[PDB]
Order: sequence, then C-alpha cells, then structure tokens
Amino acid sequence: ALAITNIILDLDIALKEPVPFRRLHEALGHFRRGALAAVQLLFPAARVDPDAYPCYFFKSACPVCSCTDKIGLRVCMPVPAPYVVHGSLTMRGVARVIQQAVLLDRDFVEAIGSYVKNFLLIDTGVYAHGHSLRLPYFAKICGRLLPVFVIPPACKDVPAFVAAHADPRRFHFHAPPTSPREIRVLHSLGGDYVSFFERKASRNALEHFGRRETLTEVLGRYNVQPTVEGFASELLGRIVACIETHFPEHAGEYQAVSVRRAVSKDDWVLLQLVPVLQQSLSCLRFKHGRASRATARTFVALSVGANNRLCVSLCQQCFAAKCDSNRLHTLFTIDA
Amino acid sequence: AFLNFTSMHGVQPILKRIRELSQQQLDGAQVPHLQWFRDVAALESPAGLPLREFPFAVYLITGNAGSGKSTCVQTINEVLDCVVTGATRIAAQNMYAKLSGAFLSRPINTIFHEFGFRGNHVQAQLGQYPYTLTSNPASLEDLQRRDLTYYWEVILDLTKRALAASRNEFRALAALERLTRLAPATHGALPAFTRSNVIVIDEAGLLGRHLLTAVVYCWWMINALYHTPQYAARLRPVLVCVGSPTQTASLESTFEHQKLRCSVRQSENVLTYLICNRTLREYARLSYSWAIFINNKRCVEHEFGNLMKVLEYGLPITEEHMQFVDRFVVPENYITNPANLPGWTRLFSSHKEVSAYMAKLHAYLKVTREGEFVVFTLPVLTFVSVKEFDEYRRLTHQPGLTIEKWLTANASRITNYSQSQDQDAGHMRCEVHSKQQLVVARNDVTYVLNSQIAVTARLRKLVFGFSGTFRAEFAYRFLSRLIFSGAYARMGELTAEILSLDVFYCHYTPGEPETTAAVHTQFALLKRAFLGRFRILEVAPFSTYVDNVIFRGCEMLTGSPRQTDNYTLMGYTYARVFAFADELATANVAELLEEAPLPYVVLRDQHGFMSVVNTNISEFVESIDSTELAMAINADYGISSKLAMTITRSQGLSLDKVAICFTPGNLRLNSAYVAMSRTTSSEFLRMNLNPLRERHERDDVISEHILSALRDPNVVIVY
Amino acid sequence: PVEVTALYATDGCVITSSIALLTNSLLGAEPVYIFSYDAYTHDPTEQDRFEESRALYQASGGLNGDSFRVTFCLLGTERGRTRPMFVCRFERADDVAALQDALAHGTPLQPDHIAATLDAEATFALHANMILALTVAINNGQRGLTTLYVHHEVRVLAAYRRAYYGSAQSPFWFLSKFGPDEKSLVLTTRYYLLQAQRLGGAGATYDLQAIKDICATYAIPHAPRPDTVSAASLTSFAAITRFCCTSQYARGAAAAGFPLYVERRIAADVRETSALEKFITHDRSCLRVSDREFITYIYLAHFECFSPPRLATHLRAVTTHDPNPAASTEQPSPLGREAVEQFFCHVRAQLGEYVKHNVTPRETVLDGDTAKAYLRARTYAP
DNA sequence: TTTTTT
Ligand SMILES: Cc1nc(N(C)C(=O)Cc2ccc(-c3ccccn3)cc2)sc1S(N)(=O)=O
Ligand SMILES: [Zn+2]
Repeated sequence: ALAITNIILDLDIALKEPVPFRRLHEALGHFRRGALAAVQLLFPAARVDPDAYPCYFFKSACPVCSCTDKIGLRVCMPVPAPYVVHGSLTMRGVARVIQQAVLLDRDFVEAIGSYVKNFLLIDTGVYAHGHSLRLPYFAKICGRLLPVFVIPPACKDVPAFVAAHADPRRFHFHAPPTSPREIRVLHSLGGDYVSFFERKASRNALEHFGRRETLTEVLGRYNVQPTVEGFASELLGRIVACIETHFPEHAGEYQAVSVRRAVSKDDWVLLQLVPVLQQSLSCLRFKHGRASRATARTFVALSVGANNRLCVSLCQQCFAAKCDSNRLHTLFTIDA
Repeated sequence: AFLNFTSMHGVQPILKRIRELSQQQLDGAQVPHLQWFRDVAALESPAGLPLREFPFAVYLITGNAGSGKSTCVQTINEVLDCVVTGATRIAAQNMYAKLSGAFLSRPINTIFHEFGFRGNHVQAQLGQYPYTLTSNPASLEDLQRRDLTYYWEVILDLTKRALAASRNEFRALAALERLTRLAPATHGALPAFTRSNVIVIDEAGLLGRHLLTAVVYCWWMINALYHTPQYAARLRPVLVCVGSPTQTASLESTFEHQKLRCSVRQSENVLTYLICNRTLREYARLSYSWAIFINNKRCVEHEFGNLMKVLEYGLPITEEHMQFVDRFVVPENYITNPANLPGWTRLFSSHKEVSAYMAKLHAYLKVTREGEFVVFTLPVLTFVSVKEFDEYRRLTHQPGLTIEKWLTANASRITNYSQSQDQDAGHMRCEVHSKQQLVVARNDVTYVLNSQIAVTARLRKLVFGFSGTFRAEFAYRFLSRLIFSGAYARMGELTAEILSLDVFYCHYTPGEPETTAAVHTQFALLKRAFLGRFRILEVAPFSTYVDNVIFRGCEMLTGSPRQTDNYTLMGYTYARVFAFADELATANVAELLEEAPLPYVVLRDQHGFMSVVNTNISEFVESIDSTELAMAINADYGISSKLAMTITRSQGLSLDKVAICFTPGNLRLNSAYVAMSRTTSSEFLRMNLNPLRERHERDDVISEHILSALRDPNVVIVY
Repeated sequence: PVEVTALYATDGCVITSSIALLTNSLLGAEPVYIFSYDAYTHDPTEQDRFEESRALYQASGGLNGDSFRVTFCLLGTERGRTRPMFVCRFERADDVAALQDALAHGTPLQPDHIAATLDAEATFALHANMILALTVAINNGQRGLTTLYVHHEVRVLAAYRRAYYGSAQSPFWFLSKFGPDEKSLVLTTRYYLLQAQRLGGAGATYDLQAIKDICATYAIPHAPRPDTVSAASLTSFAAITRFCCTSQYARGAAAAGFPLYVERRIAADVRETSALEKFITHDRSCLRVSDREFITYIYLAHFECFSPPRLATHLRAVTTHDPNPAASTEQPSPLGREAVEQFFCHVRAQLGEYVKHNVTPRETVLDGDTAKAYLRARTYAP
C-alpha cells in the first residue's frame, strides 16, 4: 500500500573460499559505480553524480572475512529526487536492472569473479507484499548486519556519510523521503517479459505456433463483458453435476451457493463459492473430522486453455495441516 | 528433410572428439597387467584388494527424451569403430531398430552380456562388504575399489570364470612371425570387447555407478587374457554414455533374509556419477567431453514444452505453470474408474495400486459383458523344493517359516519383478507332490482378451498364420501358405488369368510349394494375382493359417502341434509343441510339465501374424551364508497389459495416452516430470492432482549441473 | 590404367560364389552383377577434377581407358564402408569389350571373363593374411585356399562372413537404405560406399541419411526414363543393376559433379553454422543472466538461427541446377547474415542499452499539494 | 513407492 523510497538490495554472495577484506571493499566500490550508472539510467530526470551519491553497505558477521557459507550484504540507495518508486514489480525491475548492470562493469567481475561460485547476487523475491527483510544492525536466529563503509570517491562530508548509516530512514523500504515541487512516481517498468529475450521469444511463438487469445476475448464469445457471475451461474450446475458423480461423499453441500468474484488476473478469474451463513464448505479431499473438514473455502477458476477453449476449474483452500495450509489446490477442470 | 540438418552438422564435432579419445596411447606402466587380474582371483575378500587404477575415457551424450541422441549414435556407428550396448534389453532393441533403419548394425546386446553377466549373477549379494574411503579428495583408485567391493560377488566370479577357463586366441596369431585384426573373424564366438575400445551405453542412467568402473575393469580383463591388438597398442576404453540424466534413475534392492523385507533404495547412476563427482569430472575431463542434445522434437505445444523446460532445468515454478497444468486435473475417481479414458495408460506410484486397478478393470470388463475384451483365466504355477526351504530355513537363524510366508515377498524375487507385482492373480495354492522331490504351487492369472500386450522376458515365437485384413524366403513360404487358403465375371476376367462361379473357386493346386524354387515359381503369380482381382473389389480379416484353428471360448483348436514388438493377446491354445518343449531341478519340473499340459499363450504382432510362444522359468538363489543354491523355479507367461504401470517403470518406454494417479505426500517433482513426459502431446494427458500446486520434494542438484554445463564454452550443444 | 572400384552381388550367397571363383572351381559361380562403380586415374583444381571426371565417364556410355584394373568389393568393414574381394586386369580387346558391356548396360559378367583375368599377383595377395590366420586357427596361395576350403568349410565361410560382414544383404535392402529415387540409388550408393573414403574430405565422416539429404539438394535436371521403368519395379539385382547402368545420373556430368557438390555444400553449410556457433558459444559463456532467462536465450537463439524457415531458405540457396562448378546455380546463403542482423548484433549491443531496450517506464508527474499528500499517505510517518 | 541384468 505504501510507496517505496529506498532501493534495498539483498546481496547473497556465494564463496569458493575465504576472502580478504580489501578485495571486498574494492568490489563494493565497483558495485557502487555500477549501481549508480543503473540508477541514472532508470531515473533519467534525476542527477546522480557517481562520486558523491551516497550508497550504504552492510555486511553480515561470519581482518579475515571468516566466510564459509556466504557474505551477507545489504545495499541501500536513496531513490533520487524527484522520483518515488511504487509497486512490488517496479522494484523487482529496478533490482533486475541493477543486477544486470553490476555484471557489466569489468572491475567488479575482475575483483570478486574468482570467488563467486554463482554470479547471481541480488534476490528479487523479498519485495512481494508480506515478505520480510532482515534490517541492518540486527542478527539472525548468527551474524549481526553491521555497516561496511565505502566512502564516495568525492564525498564532501565524510562524517555525515558515516553518521548516515545509523539513521533508520536510510534502510527502510517506505521511509519518509529525505519543499517538494514536483514528484515523479515510477510505478511500472513493463513486467517479467520485457527482457529482449522474452519479447523476442514471445513474438516467435506467435509466428510459429499461433495466437492464444486472451481470457477476456474468449469469455466475450459466451456473452460475457467483464457479468462473469452471469456465466458462473450456468457453470455451477455442470460443476455440481461433476462433483455429485465423481466426489459424492460431500454431495449435498453446493446445491445453493452464490459465486463471489474474488481474484481477477487477466488470465485467471477466481470466484469464491460461499453459501447462504457461515457454514464452511467441507474440503473435498483429505477426509477430516466433523469440524476439521468444514474449515475450507471453494473457488471457481475460469481460464483459457487447449485450442482456445474456456477451461473451468474447481479449486479449494483448506485450513487443515494435511492439505497445504492457505494454498490453492485444484480438483477438476471441465470444458465450457 | 531439414529436420536432420542440425544433428548432421553438430554430430561432427562429437565424432572429431571420440576419435582422439579412442586413439590415445597409454604409458606402458599404466596398462593393467594380466598379473593384476590373476591376483584378483586369488583374493577372497575385497579388503586386501590392492589400490589399482584402471584407465578409461568417457564422452557424455545427454538430453531430453526425444532429443535425437539416437542420431548421434547412428552417426557414430557408421563412421567409428564401436560396440553399441544398452542398459536394458528394451533400450538395446530400440537402438537396434533405430540403427538398422539406416544401415547395418550387428545384434545389439546389453552391456551386461558384454561383460559376461550370466544367470547366477542375477540374484547375487551386490552390496555386502563395507568401505571407509581414504578420500576427500577421493582418488580415482579409491572410487574404483569402492565400485569393485560393491560388486565383489560379481567381479570375483567374472574374473574367476575368465581366468580359470585355462593361451591360443590372439596370443597365437600375434606370433605370426614371432594379423590379430583378422583374428576375431577367423576365431569366432570371441567377446565383442576384444575388437573395439569405444563402448556406447545407451540409457546409461538406468545403470548404477558400480557398473561404470565394472565395465572398464571388465574391458581390461577381456583385453588381457586374449592379449588383444588394442592391448598391444596401449589403448584405453572410452565409454560413450548416452542417456537422460533427469528422466532416469537407478535403484538398488536388498532383501533381508530374516525380516523378509525387500527394500529398494535410490542410487547414483553412471550419468550422475560422471557429472557430479569432482574426481571423475577431472580425470575424464567432462568439460571437453560433453554433448547436450537440446531439442525436443515431438512437442507441437509451446506451453507444454515450456513446462518440460522448467521441470528439466529446475527453473522456478510460477503461477502461470500452475494454471497451465490445472487444465489436466481430473478427479481421483475418474482415472481409477475403468469406464473412463479407454485406451489410456494409467500410471500409479505403487505396485499395490496397480494390482488394485487392474483387478477393478477386469471386474468392469466382466460385469458389463464387453465382448471387446472377454476376460479369461490362465494358469501360472511355481515350483519350490523341500530341501531348498529346509536348508535355507536352517541357515536363516529361524528354522520356523511357513511356505506361504516364504511366498509373502519372494514371489517378486522369483521372476521378472515388473509383471510379477503388477498382476491380478489368485492365491498361489500349493500341495506337497513329492514325486520328483518338489513342492508344487499353482494359481491362475486373469488377463483381458484381444489387448495390446507386451512381452516381458525372452520368448520364442512360432508363427502359425496371418490374422490380418485383405488390405495387406521362408516369409515367402508363409505367404504361399496364406494363398493356399485363398463383376462376378469381370473381376473373374482377371481371376481367370490367375487360373492359367468364382474362377478362383473352380480348380486349384496346393497353394504353398515345398521347395524354394517352386515357391518362387508360384510367388510372382500370387503377388500379381491379388493386385489385379482385388483392385476392382477389404475390411474383413483374411484369416489364413497353416492348420485349421477353432477359438472356442478363448483356447484355440490348432490340431497339428507343429520384447519391443507390440503383440495382441489372442488365446491359449495347448497344442503341445516340442519346439517350446526344450526342457532338459529343471527335469523334475519338466516331468510335471509333461503331466500337466502347459498352456502356450498366442499373440498377434503388428502385422497380424499369429504366434504361439513358450512359457517362462526363473530361479531364486539368494542366501546369506554365501551358498547360492537353486531354490525355486517359477513357470508363468510373462506378459504385460501396457494399460497400467508404475511411474518408475514408465521411464523406460514412451506411451501414447497417459493418466497419472499421484499419491499426495509422496510427491517428487522428478516423478511428475517423468510421468508427464512419456506422451508427445499434452492434449492426451490427465492427472489426479496438480504436482505444481501440491507440496513436492524437488531435488534440483543434477539440474544445476546441466545448467552449468550449458554454461561452459567446451560443452557441445546440439539443437 | 583406369582403376575401377566396383560393388557386386550375385544371385545367392555372394561369399560362397566369390570363394569358388577364387578357387577356379566350377561348382558354384553365379555370373557376377556390378551395380556401382567409381573410376579414377592416378593424378588438380575443382574444374580440373570435373573435366577429368567428365572425360572418365563417357557420356555415350562406359569409360574411356584402354586397360582397366577393376577392384571388386562387398559391403564390409576392416571404418571402411566396403571391402575388396578380388582384382581383375582388362587389357585384351575381348576383356574390355565385356567390361564396357557390363558397365554401360548391366549384363552380368560371366565366370569365364573374370576367371581368365584374375591378377593372381595381387588377387590372392589381398586375402593371403586371412588364409594364414585360417591355417593357424584350424590347426588348433590358391592351392592353400583350396586346401582350406576342403579342410574346414564352416570356419572358412564364417571367417569370410564376419569379415566383409554385410556381404549380400538383400536386393530390397539396397532400394530401402539408399533412397527410393534413382538419383539416390545411383549417386548416393557410389559416393557413400565407393567414393567417400577414397576421396577423403569431410564427407568421409558423414552418415547415409546426411549423404542422401545432400543428394536430394543436388537437384540437377531430370530427363524421363526411356523405358519408363519405375524405381520401385525392381525385384532382383538384375533390375537394380540395369536401372543404374543405363541411368543418366551415372555416365556423365552428374556423376562428375556429385563428389564436388558434396564438398561444396558441406563447406558452405559449415561456414554459416560454425559462425553461428561461435556467436552461440561466446554469448552463452559471457551471458551472466538468471537461470530462466538463460534457457530462454539458448532456445531462442537456436531457433532464431536454425528455424525451419531459415533452414529452408538456406537449403534452397545451396541447391544446384547444374554439376559444372563454373556453371553452378548455387548462390550465397543468407543464414548467418540474417541471424546476426536480427538477434546477435542486437544482443552484443545490449551487452546499458539493455536498460533502454528493456525499461518500458511509467513515471506519473504530481506537482503541488498532491506531492505532499502522496508523501505522507504512502510513506512511514515523519 | 521405486526396475533390471540371464
Ligand atoms: C517459438 C519457439 N519454438 C521452439 N521449439 C521448436 C522448441 O522449444 C522445441 C523444444 C521444446 C521443449 C524442449 C524440452 C525438452 C526436454 C526438457 C525441456 N524442454 C526442447 C525443445 S522454441 C521457440 S522460442 N525460443 O522462440 O520461444
Ligand atoms: Zn483440505
């Protein structure tokens, strides 16, 4: 819900053998250079001088870096003014740009390359809603993230830079931005398939294999202008007929239910099937007790499949230990 | 015609590497001497066995099933010296089919036959002695000693049998002026390892790691006793291992002789051993010796191919993949119900599950009275002996054990496991007929009538006739026998030409001649005959056989008695033939087989020719006191329905239509990938649940190794 | 002195008949039938070779030499695709008259013509070592061959069938494994068996299917058959031999251009493929991308270079309409240049242009009190 | 759970 103001990257470095600190600090300077180039590329109307723009570095405790598993790093960058980044996917894209920009600078790969077993450094899955990231100045229940100072080459205030790593705002995703006239919100960077490889492969797929029409267009054939409950109505009868033949030990449970539209992806429409009031729908699989079984939710999933035919699936979400808790499972998919 | 192009031009670098790998001379001291294999025979236990390096080379040809790795093997065979082998008899026959479809390939046997595996080795204690590897880093000598200690009860017997056989052979010819190239031809029946150093093992992932060293070891054996010209040239074996590393696994079974608990653990296959061992990846230099075939040809679906890519390469499972595989999920009670998906092979993850489903299918096909498959009952017997189960009970430290409790688990270990534990059968009733000093047991196994069954073991087919439609030198004789059983005047106008009221139904002479010359004399005649009359006026089966048959019920009434091939079950004629009655222990049961008429089951091949086959007999010999003795011989039929099977066995052969029954909790993504990849088209695929949506134990360790191989400049990728 | 390499197959077991021929025994000797032959003279440019070969294979029919040393062979292995059995000189007028007749038409060579012309100085020398090995083995030239024939027949036949392993397979086998077309049946049988290893070159290491594909793209003009005999109307070797000998892919320009065209096609193909694989290997080695995007690149690149349409254009660019190398209609192939133009040069460039190509940015501008509003609303409180 | 070699 909130807007992200700091580029916080989790660098998980793999090691072939222990490393000297000086090599790590030089590699971090190269990383600063590459990341600042990537930032000045992503945010074109900003002014990132890559000799004074402060990047902040933290290393996990494992001098001799006694690292047998990994050099835990966290890199924090202020989002340059007047930009603010919005969206989990937008920061995912920022992370991919930074990651594929740091493995372009010859200095970084020359310095740390002989040590990193896998060149992947940045994890991009810590930006989804509800996913946690270990803050700096904190440990793990084995390594308290403590700052490693890579001073900008032309930093005009060293003491400020050092006493900038201790301010929580510098390492918080949705921190207060540190008299705003204009503000530019980067809220989308295309998506997962904007890579040239992805955009070329998708285009070749259409040329060689064929066009897979989108969900909306396919649904439009069956007089649905997204209304989806309109088709879900008639679909309920077929689904109930299927269950009261193949899954009969809970038959008289979905005789009277109302499709409740819950999730809407452009290729996945999930409508909940709550009845009329709190009588839960017994989980169709993994037979449980009287109360344990009646602790499940049911959904109907319309998608596009096969030779562009609308595929309707019955899905369940169970609150028991036997089934994956709060995970969506499928039971049957029927044609429409 | 353009399909072959990439393979044609990318196999050449492979060919231009195997040649130097095979023409690299070893130093004189590094060559394993004969005295080495003499000392191995002397050694009793595999503990004092000296650390001995056996040099070898490898070249790895890996890829998805449908990659085309077979084109590489084809090009290798016609250009290079090679001994083509196979990990399974089915794979060996598949390679023979695909090598004789281009040129001549000599009969392709299994690698086990090549290194001398015989009958008594089948049930041998292959995991007994221990080894604390003086390793990390593991020297190649230590790895080879581990693989020889693993197979001590096989390596020792092979060495003893080869050695104590005596010396002539090549030793003789080599001294022509003191011509070994012409030696394997003049002196025949010589082991095929004496004439080549390039050994191609196809589907080598079906072999455990213990075999790799073993093969190399055996190679040197057979080139030392015979003093082969390759041994004089100081050449070393190169093992071209062709197989899929992420669609194939090897399993080791050990039977505890008191608990009667046969256990099967997973093992490291040759491919995984070579890819994932730092010692072998350096000695064999897999970086400069690895070819990955990358293209899946039988995939006309983009999304299905993407799913195969993510599963094989270990890529992250995304929501889109879940939604795609969501369109295959059909209920548990829909797959298991025999009325649904007719003609679709059903895979389960348990042999008990298959035994349940086949019985249910038979119940359905009997109650609903389907004349398509008239379910029938056929006897299968077993023959235990009193002395065997007396002495073995004595040696197991427990002399109290019932015979039925003996057959509680050894029924699987008494014959081919696959069909033995995947068959619906009656209780193996036994009574004590000590006439030939035996305890006989007998039950019956229910099949279905007229189904595409497959032969499991090695059977001797005896073709009796041709049950094919009118469409259509000893084969020419059989065609003459067919003709021997061979508008109304207008097609008759051309029929009178055959003559030389149907004109063919006026006068005749015995259609099949006896001598070859007379057969050829009447051959061109009958060949032109059908072409002319049939042209004018083809669905009714032209049923013609050497002897009159009457299929009353299921048993036929042929009066006169005298594995890959997809046969069709027909019926159980008795018609005792001495051809199958090659019976010579074995004679004690031969007498009873004369007593009780052994039924010979009849099968119909792809062409339609009916063939009567022999039965199958298999021994159980395993013990704990190092006393391998012939306990029990199992006489049965050894046919498989090809309608239901296990996921693990599905790895071997591809299937047309597939419905997968997945047990939750036991979900392994490798099993899901293997099950889903047996069919070419994603259209004909149904599943119990979604393997991507359920909790699955993924083991992506070899996947990253292929990925790092796809990320190496010296690895040859062929598209 | 023109030297001919000839593949033959008698009516029945060719091994027994050939051995009886070598022993000068009139017991089993089916007239021999030659079906494929390569003629050469000890020596060249590509057009020099083409002129020499076009001179060798007389357009009217037969060869152009006066004396002929013919080395008959069988399908066997020593990896050589054939194996010689017996060598015959042809210097007399009657000898060459029989050879021209049997080489231009296909009429079988009677046992007399060969048997009176065995080069005993070399014929029995070819298999002399086999005689010695048989003597040594059975213990545990031509008189020796006869004696070993008498002593142990089974081992002699087994040795002459293990060596020359293929021997005679079947009349139908040749029509099966060497294409259904007459072009294949003549030209591919000549090259893959009697011309590949002798002339060396890359084609020595290419398989039968590859050579048949090369023959398929060797699309020289096709004149109709004077007798309109179809390639599938052949039953015995007397039909295959007659088809091949009176064919017009056997005694002239096409028979002279095929060996050179094999070399040309392979050279053009490897020029493009090797370039494409250099790019493939380099980009693969220096990609440094995520695992999924790596697989996407490797499959995308292999498609973008070796797709069915691109391949079809390339094979149409190497198809010939004439065997004369100086009058060839083959033209430069567009495979590698097109692949580099679209996918590879662009990927080398993206190797911060990558950001410009893959950014698709959406930055909404909010100026005024709405900026202050968006700040407090979507950022941790001050 | 788990096939395969004669
Ligand atoms: C438009 C297109 N068609 C493409 N073909 C022909 C293919 O993938 C063919 C294929 C498909 C699956 C596999 C496979 C096999 C085992 C495990 C994983 N995977 C291999 C090969 S690739 C593209 S692309 N790269 O442009 O989008
Ligand atoms: Zn549940």
